[PDB]
Amino acid sequence: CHLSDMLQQLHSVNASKPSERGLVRQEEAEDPACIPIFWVSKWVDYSDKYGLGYQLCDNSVGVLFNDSTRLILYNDGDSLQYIERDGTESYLTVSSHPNSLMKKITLLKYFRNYMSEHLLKLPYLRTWFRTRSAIILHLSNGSVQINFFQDHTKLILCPLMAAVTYIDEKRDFRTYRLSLLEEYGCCKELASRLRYARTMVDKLLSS
Repeated sequence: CHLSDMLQQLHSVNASKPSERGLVRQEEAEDPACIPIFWVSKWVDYSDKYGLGYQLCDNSVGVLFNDSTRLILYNDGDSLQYIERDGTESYLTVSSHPNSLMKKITLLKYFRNYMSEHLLKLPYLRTWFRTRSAIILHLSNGSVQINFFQDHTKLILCPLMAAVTYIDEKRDFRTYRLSLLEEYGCCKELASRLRYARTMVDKLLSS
């Protein structure tokens, strides 16, 4: 996928100014085929010398550690992917009891347990950061997801299908083709989030 493609998809929709229209026909911009399969349903920020733990919507879990390593637990509850700092991927099982990785497995079980019990609502978490408005979550498959704190509104940007999922204040899950947003327009809310999203993708590109 790519952030560059995303930035342009957002510039292009934001340039269309989709909320400044007589008739907005947002429903007409929905495309069931862009409905994403993966997104982050849960996250825990323990970036104080542990890291960021998360759960995808298929109940897999992952954590991006502070040492820039990542450990991914598939939803079978056993299959691990471990990604070294340098990008090198190995596959193991929790049950195999790999001693070099027990501390991180334990942190992952901590995150997983915490998330099952205390939060509601394979690509891994490439980068994230926070901004007082949102957490921004960039998956390895190119998706970026911005969760807004005040609202609990969420955007799942999917650059392979030039698409966006927006989760309303009402928990409505609606998927749009960005170019269809250009044609048909959308509400001030979505438009304003896509504006924010674009600045967020600059920040992801910047690093």
